[PDB]
Amino acid sequence: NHTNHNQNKKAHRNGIKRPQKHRYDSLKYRDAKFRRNQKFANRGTVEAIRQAKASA
Amino acid sequence: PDSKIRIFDLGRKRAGVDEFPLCIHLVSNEYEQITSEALEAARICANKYLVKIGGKDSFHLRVRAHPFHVVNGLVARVNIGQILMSVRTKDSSRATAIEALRRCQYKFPGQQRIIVSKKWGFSQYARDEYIEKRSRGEIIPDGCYAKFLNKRGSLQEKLDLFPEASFN
Amino acid sequence: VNIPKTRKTYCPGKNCRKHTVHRVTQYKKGPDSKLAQGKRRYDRKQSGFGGQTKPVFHKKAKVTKKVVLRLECVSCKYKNQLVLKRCKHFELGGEKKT
Amino acid sequence: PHSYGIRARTRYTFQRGFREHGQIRLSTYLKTYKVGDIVDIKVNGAVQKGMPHKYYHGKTGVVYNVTQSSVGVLIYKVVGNRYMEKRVNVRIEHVKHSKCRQDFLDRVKANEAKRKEAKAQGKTVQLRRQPAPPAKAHFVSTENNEPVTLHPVAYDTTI
RNA sequence: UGAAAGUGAAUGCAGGUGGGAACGCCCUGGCGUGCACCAUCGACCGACCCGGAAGUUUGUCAAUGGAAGGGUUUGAGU
RNA sequence: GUAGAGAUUCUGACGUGCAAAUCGAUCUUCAAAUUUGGGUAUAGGGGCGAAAGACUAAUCGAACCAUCUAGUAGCUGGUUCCUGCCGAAGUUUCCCUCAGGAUAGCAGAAACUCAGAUCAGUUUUAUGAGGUAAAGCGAAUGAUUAGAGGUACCUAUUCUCAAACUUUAAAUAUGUAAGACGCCCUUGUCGCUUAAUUGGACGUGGGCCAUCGAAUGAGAGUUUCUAGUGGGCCAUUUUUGGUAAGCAGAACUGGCGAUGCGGGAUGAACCGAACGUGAGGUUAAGGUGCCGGAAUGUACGCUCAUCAGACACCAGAAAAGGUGUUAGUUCGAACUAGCCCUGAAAAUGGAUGGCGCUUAAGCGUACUACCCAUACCUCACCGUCUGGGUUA
RNA sequence: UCUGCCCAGUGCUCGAAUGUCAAAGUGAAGAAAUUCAACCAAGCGCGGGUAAACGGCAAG
RNA sequence: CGAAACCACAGCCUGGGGAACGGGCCAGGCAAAAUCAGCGGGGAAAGAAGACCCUGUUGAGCUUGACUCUAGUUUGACAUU
RNA sequence: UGACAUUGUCAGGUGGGGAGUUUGGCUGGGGCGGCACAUCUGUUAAAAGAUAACGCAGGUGUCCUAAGGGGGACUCAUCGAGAAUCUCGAGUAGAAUAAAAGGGUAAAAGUCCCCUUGAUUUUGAUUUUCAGUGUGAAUACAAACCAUGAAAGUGUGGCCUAUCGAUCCUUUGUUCCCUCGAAAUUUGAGGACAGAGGUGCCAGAAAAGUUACCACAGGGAUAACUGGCUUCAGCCAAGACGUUGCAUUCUUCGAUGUCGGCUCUUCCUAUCAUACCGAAUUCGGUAAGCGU
RNA sequence: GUCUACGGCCAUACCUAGGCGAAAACACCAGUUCCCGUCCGAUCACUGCAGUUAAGCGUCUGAGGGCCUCGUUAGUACUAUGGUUGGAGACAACAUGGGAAUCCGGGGUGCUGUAGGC
Repeated sequence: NHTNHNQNKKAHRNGIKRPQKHRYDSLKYRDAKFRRNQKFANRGTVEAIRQAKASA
Repeated sequence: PDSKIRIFDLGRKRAGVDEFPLCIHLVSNEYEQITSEALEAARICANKYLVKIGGKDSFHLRVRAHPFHVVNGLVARVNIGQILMSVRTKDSSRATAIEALRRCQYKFPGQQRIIVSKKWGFSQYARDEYIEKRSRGEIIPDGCYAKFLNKRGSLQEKLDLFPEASFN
Repeated sequence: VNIPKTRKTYCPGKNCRKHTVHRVTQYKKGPDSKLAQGKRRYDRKQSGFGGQTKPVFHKKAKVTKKVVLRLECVSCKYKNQLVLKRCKHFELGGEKKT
Repeated sequence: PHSYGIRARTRYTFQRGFREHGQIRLSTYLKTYKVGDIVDIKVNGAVQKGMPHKYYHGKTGVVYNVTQSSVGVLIYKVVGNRYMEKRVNVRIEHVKHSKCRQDFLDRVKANEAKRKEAKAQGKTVQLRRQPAPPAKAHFVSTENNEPVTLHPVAYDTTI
C-alpha cells in the first residue's frame, strides 16, 4: 500500500493547469478599513465622471 | 564492543625523525572493510617479524586504519589509495620492511600494495625538500615528530623556538 | 489550575457593553427533567416488549472534563459562560503563589 | 513514521545563519511594500509570529494586501494537477524585495530611454536581449607567446 | 427569506469597471457601439447585530408600533 | 454347544459388488435384564434413549412436506453481432475499512468561449532558496593514536573518524520575473492615511506604439454528465529492515499490465523499434563455417586446456598459486601484468542453441563488404481527422 | 478393608440489623399537571449450619 | 450377449526457459502399419466447488457470571370480599 | 378450612429451563503480544515540497492566575584570586526558558520587581493536515471594551513546533425574543442563539465463550502439506593468530493421498572392503568394477 | 581633517600588549538642596565645573589571535547524462556537461548618510 510512481505522469496528462487570471480581484481578503474606503472613493469617482460627462 | 586492536604504534615509537628517513606504506588498492581483528593479527605478525629480523629499535610501525565503523564488532572502512600501515626505517632495512609488509598482506582481505614513499619518514615533505629545510634550520625535532617554521605568528614567538633559523 | 473568584472582564450585557466585575463560578449540569421531549419519547419507546431499544454507552475513556466558568455580572446580574482547558485539579479563589 | 507538525523537519531551514544570530537588522522595517510588488519569502527564526509554512520558504510571490505589520503574498502551489492560489499573511521580517523585479524595472527604464534617443535620431533601436552569439573570427599573435609543446605525464606514486 | 411570528425585491437607461459577439465608421489598424458570458465594484429584498422616528390606543409618562440610518456579515434572492 | 440372537478377527472376498452394508471362515451369547409376531401409546426444539448425540422410514448436533421465497450474496461462475474513432487505473482522503464503498485523479461523449493570444515535463538572461555528496577535526561537540615540553594536567604538535557532529558546501532537481492589465505626463474621487493634495488605491485626458522588449515550438481555455480503476509488477540509479533471498519497504524515470514486431537459442517488462493494406529501397539491435539470409573476409597478436573458450541483462565463483607461456618494471633476481591451468567438490543421458571449431568457426583491437524488422524513405489504396472550394 | 483435614470462595439452607426499595397508599406545598418527606414486602446486605455440595489441601 | 467411469486436444524421450518439476514452446536424441497378453513408472490418472488453515461485518449445536428479554417462580397492592 | 386462599390486572425480584442477537480492525497466515488506531521532535529521506515498513531514538490525553499580558532594571553557566556567605576580575551563552526533542533568545524571550486580566465580545479573510470537506492548531486584520507604558508600541493565553470531539439526546447561558394553530391568563413544553456532557477503535455501532459433531460462500489475495529460492578444504608464519571458498509465500485450497518398514531398480563419490602404486600394524593418490 | 548627536551595513568594526592625542567636544570629576532609588547617591536621579588626560575614547605599532578578500589546493573530491564499456564483485576508466572544501601563501584591519561643533 502506497507509492508515487504513476501520480506525476497522471498529473501532467492534462497539464499542471494554472488558475485563470482576471483583471480585478475581489476586495475581499483586503483590509476592511481599506475596502470600505475604496467603496466611497469609487462611488465619488463614478459620480465625478458622470457629472463631467453630463456637463461636457 | 571493544576493538581487538589497541596499540597502533610499535617499535621505536620514541625515535626522532632524521635517523629514520625511509618510509614504506602498505596501502589498500580496493574499497573494502577491514576488521579490527584482522588489523590486530597483522600488527602481531609485522611486529614479530620485524623484531626477529631487524630488532626492536630498527623500525617504527604505525597502523593508520582505525576500526570505528560498527557492523558484535568493529571494522575499518578503507578506500582506494588509503594507507593501512606505515613503517619508517633506515635505508638499509628497505628489504626487511618490504618483506614484513608483504607477509602481512596475506592477513588482509582484498588487494594491498607496497609503495616506498617519496616523503621523508612520516613528514609531509619530500626527502630532498626535508634535507634542504633541515640544513636551513626551519625544522626542529620534537619527540616522534618535528615542528616546521611557518610565516604566521609573532617574530619573537618563532625566533625563540627556532634560534638557529637563518631568515633571509 | 487556580482561578480567582472575581475577575474584571468585558460584559456583553445590553446595559454594560464594557468591562465589569464578574463573580466566577464553575458551571454544574442541572437535574434531568422527566418532561423533556427526549425523555418522553424514550419512555414511550422503552415501554412494552422488545427489550432495551436505545444504545447504552459503556466505553468511557476521558478522565477529565472541560471546566466552564459562569460569570455573574455584579451590576446587571448578566451571566456569561467561559470554557477553559481540561484540568485534573480545579479550584476557585485559592491562595496566591509565594 | 512521520509527525506532521507545522515546524517538522525545519531544523536547518529556520536556523539562523552562523554568526548571524541575535538582534534583527532594523532596515527590514523601513521598507515599504505596495500591492503588485514581487517579494521573496525567507523565514526568520527569531520572529515566531506571522511565520509562513515551511513550503513558502524560498518561494517568490506578488503582494496583494498590505497590513499594519504584515504583508499578503500570493503564491501558486502545486496541488495534484493544478495550481492553487495561496494567500499567506507573512510578517515583513520574513519578506524581502526581489532583485529580479528591480533589475527588470531598471531595464524597462533603459529601454524606454534608448527608444527616446532612437526616435530623436530617426533610427531603429535594438531592445530585445539576445543569447550569447557564436564566437567571431579573430587573429591570435604568437609574438613573445611561442606555443609550448605538452606531453602527458608518466605515472608516479605520490600519496 | 426566516426555526418562527412575519416582512417581502428600481438613486441611476434596472447601475459602474475589464474582456467581448455582431455591426457602423476612418485611413493594416484606429474610433464608436456593446448581445451571451465570466472577474469585479455598488444598489434593492429577507434573516442576523444595532438603532427608536411617525403613527395606533390601551396603560400616554406608558403600551403597541416599528420609518430614517448603520453593518460591508448571511440566503438555495432582485 | 445346535435352532435362534449377535458381530470379534481375517483390517479375507467384494469394493461402477449378489448387496446404497453383502459373502466366507473364525468368533460372542443361547432358559433369560432372553428372542419375537400382531394390537396399542409417545411426534420435531418434540419423542425416545442400560447414554452412542444414539434412534425417530437408506434423512438426525434438530426428520420429512408445502409455503413465505425468485430469502439474502462486500464471494464464485457465465454474460450472445461487425467495423470505425478515443482510451485507463491500482494512487489521495474518509469509512467496524483491509476481497467492499464514497471521494479526488486518470478516461469518454456533448458543448461553449477565446485567438496571435496565453501558454510550455525546454533552454537562456536576471535573481532567490536549500544543508545532500564531498570536505573538515592544528574549528565548536563527540570518539580515538603517539610522544615532547610546561607541571592528574596545561602548551604547541600528531595518527584516525562521525546516520541523530559541523565552520564551509556542490551536481541534479527548485520559486519568480523577462511589459500594452506596459511606460511617461496631466488630472479627479475618498468617510482611509498624512504635519499637509502628503500619501494610498481606483480613475480620467493625453503622449511613445508590434524589435511590443530573450531562444524555440505550438492555436488556447473553461464548463457539464458519466464509465472503468481504487490487488499491481519489472528495470536503471539512490536506499531502508534483513545472515541471506526470484525477500519485505520506499524515492526519480522508463517499461509490462494493455503490446505485437527484429535481436538475446528459448522468456510479460533486457537491446532495437512501437503496428492500417501492399510494392520497392535503406537501416536499428544483432549478426555472416553449417543448421541460417549474409566474407571458411582483411591486418596484428595472445591461447593448447586428460573433459579449453565462446558476447551485456544471464543463468553464476574466490584468496593464493604454476620450472605454463607471452610481455613488461626495477635492482642473475625480485616482481607487475594478460591468456591458460590448479584451487574446483553429485546424484536419469545432455547441452557456447546443435554440429563441430585450434596460423579458430576462441580471445583483444582496427578495417571494409554484406544480411534484414510491422522502424525510416518514395509510391499505390483503405479509413479517420483537419483545412480550402462548390447555385452550376 | 478404609473413606483424612478444611465452610475461605461459590452453591444450598434457616435467624437478624433497619441497611435497601418498586407499585398502591400516607403526609405537606401547588390553581393543577405534580414536587418533596416518611413508610413497604420479597430479593440482597448482615449471623448460623452444611463438603458421600462444587471444590481446595479457611485448611495445609 | 454387453455396460460404465473418464474424455480441452492429445499421447516417445533429454535439456533449457517459464506461474520456480512440459505431451505441446526452444535446442537436440530421433521416427514405419495393424495388433495380443500382462503391467502398475507416468499422465502433477479418476472420484468430490479441501473436511485442515484463513477470509466473510455467513451460519449453527453447546456454554456461562456476555448483551437484551422470557415461561415459571417468590413477594406486594387492588379487585372477588 | 374459610373471608384467608384460588383466580384477575399491575408492581418489585428471581429466571441459561427457554428465546433472539453479539463476541473490533491492523497483522510477513491466524491466535497470544504490541498499537505502528488520534497525535509531536530528531532521524529513515536521497540540499524545494512530497515519500513506506510491527524502521530507529524518544514524547502526548497534561501543567500554569502566572509558568498569561505590559513596562522597568539587571546578567547567566563556569574558572581564577581571598576573607570565620560576599568581593571584583574575566565570562558568545558553555545556564535558564513547566513537560519529549529540535529551532529561537543577552540593556532578552533569561533572573528579580511593579501594575494587570488581550486566557474578553463580534465578524468575515487566510495557513497547515486536505477532497483544498470536517476537526484541531495557527496567522494577519476589522468593529468594540480594556490592560500596560512617559511614550512609540505591545497584548485575542503559554517564545515556536503536540496536549483533542459530529448528528441525536440532555444540560447551561442569552432575548423586555418566537410557537403551543377557536380566544385568553398562569404553569409546562417546543424553538432560535452560544457553550458544555462523549464517543481514545479519537469523521464518533450498544456486545462473553465454545465446537475433535460441526456447516456455507470463497481464498493459493492466506497457513500446514508438498516444489522452488534462501543459510569441510585452500592460503599466511608463531597448526594458534587471521583470512578465501564449497526465513520467504512464487506455484497448488472445484483436493498433487501425509511418516516408517517391506519390495525393487538406478545414479553420484565426498571410498568401508577388494585391485594398483606411494609415504613412517599408521596415513595418502588413481579408482564407484563388484560387494557392503 | 577631528569631535558630538542620530544612524545604515553589523569584526577590514572583535580580543590583546605597547607608543601617541593641539584645539573644541566628550569623559573622568565635586556635591546630595531638591525630583528620584538603593544596604550604600557607589548604580540611577538632580546641581556644578576645581583639576585630569590615568582610563573611556581616537590613532599607530605587532611577519599578534581573529576576521574579510585574492590565489594554491583543483579541473582534485563529488556529481547530471551515455555505452551489448572493463571487472566474479568491489569498484574503475572513458564520452558529453557542472564543479567544490580544508591546509597553504599574498593583500586588508572599517566604510558611509543627516544635522551640527573645533
